[PDB]
Amino acid sequence: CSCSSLMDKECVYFCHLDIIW
Amino acid sequence: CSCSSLMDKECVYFCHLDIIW
Repeated sequence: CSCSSLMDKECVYFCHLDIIW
Repeated sequence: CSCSSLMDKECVYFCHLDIIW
């Protein structure tokens, strides 16, 4: 995923899925 | 977690973690 600088209004529903969970 | 009716502005950073991942 690309990220919204330190999780914010747009980073996980996406990211803390396959990186680490 | 409690949820924001079908994921929205508030349901995963939290939920698609320990339920299913």
